[PDB]
Formats: sequence, C-alpha cells, structure tokens
Amino acid sequence: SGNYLGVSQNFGRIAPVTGGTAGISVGVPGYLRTPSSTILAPSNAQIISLGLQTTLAPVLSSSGLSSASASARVSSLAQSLASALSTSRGTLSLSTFLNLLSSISSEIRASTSLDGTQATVEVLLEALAALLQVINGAQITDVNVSSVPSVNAALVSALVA
Repeated sequence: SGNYLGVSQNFGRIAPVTGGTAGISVGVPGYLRTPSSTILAPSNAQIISLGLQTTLAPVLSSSGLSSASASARVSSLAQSLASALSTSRGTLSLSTFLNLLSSISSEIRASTSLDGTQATVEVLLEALAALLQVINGAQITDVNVSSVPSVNAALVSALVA
C-alpha cells in the first residue's frame, strides 16, 4: 500500500505500516544475506574493506617495514575467517579474487618484484598464516588458496624464478 501523506491529512499518527513481502524469498536470502535490506548495502565499501584494510595496514602500522608487511597479509587472513563468521564463508570469487591477490602482493611489495630472499622465509610464514587463519575458528572448508595466483605461488616463484 501507500503511506505517502497517508492519502489523508490525519497521517501524522500513522507510521510507515508498509513493506514485508520480499518476493519469492520471505526472510530467506541464504545466497546473498547482505547485512542490510538494501540490495548491495556494502556499496563498494565493506566489500572493498577486504582491500582497504591491507592497503592501509602499512600506512597505519608506521610504514611497510619487516613487521607491518606481514601484519597486512595476516590481517586479511584474520578478516577472511571473521567475514566467514558474518554473511560470507571466507570467499568472494574464483577469477576476480586473483585480480585482488595480484594487487595485494604489489601494494605491500613483498611476494612480488623485490621477492627473492625474504620471500623464501615468507613461504613458511604464510604457510603458517594459512594454518593460523583456520586455528582462529575453522569453519571446516574455510581456507581458500585459489589455483596459483593467491599471493602464495609468488613466494615460490621468488626463490625458483
């Protein structure tokens, strides 16, 4: 129905008693349980915090030093589980996520271009981070590694170029 001027000037005591029928999906989203009733409520915001958190991690943790660059990627792995405890299951996409991981290596600079000696150690630090991110709460199937370009094949291609 329509609460616009309540169709009569008496509407000042008639709240918006309209809305409830959600099409063929009466309170049952499942595939897209968005945390607000507004189609894409994370309107290139919260869904981009899966980038912005690690883009700004070295910027907020006092530059891209030999602790902050690990902290940035470890923080994304910690949010991977925390996002699974929310609407998601620690996943996003299968080919579009690779375009993210190719940038996530570039912005903290390790696991791309300069990758050659520190990157040999980082393969064990992120093999541990992939086990730590499940030790954090283990939702049974919650450890995405894509098909190679997952900020992880770069740590081997650093030492075995």
